[PDB]
Amino acid sequence: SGHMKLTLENFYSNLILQHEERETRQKKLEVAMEEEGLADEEKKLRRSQHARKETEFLRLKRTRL
Amino acid sequence: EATLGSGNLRQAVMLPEGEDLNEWIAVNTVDFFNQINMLYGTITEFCTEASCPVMSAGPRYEYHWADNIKKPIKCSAPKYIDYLMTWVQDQLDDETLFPSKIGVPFPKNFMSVAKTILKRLFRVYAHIYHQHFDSVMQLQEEAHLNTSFKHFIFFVQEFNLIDRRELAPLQELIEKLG
Ligand SMILES: [Zn+2]
Repeated sequence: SGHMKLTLENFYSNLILQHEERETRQKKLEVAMEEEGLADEEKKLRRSQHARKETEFLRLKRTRL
Repeated sequence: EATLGSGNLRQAVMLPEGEDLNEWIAVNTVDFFNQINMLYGTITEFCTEASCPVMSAGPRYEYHWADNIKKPIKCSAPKYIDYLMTWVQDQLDDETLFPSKIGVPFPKNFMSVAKTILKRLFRVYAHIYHQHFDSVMQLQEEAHLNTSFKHFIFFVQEFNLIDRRELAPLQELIEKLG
């Protein structure tokens, strides 16, 4: 089946790229936080805020289906 | 054997930094459900009451359908899988198990629900590999199945979602991935 094949192929190509990107986003975040000179407690808060967005995204990603 | 790419699946299953474990398990589980019923969908013609009067995974394994203290039912592979996939889907649609509303928590027993779903999905792969790999090849979908399965196994290993014992029907295959 052609639908299955294309769909899986796309899924696996995306899966890897998204993973890589997500890692880079995390790093970039850490750098930005040093560059801005956020205090430790501030960094914690910032990480948490960003994490919330990502988990909300995951939910919707499932949910919208 | 063959896979769809040279991507690192071991890393891709890992919980991202700061991510919620329950949410991660939930999204990935929906994905595998979707994959497995697509994959099974492609060979459903070759999986009949005639070919598969029991839900087999080679000669050493015979699964019986159960959810309640209900007595497990011996049934054909097409039936077993029908029952299974309907049951899983129903869980996935249940707001109390898989909450949709933002901010709403997963239930107390969430891990248990996910594990139950995943160990059952595994049985579908096991049946396909043991009984319908000829059809898989014929359809040139070995790379697709193998990648899906590999992904699945890494995921369940990473989060301790299925016991070694439960994986036994495919132990050899799994080891090769090892
Ligand atoms: Zn069959």
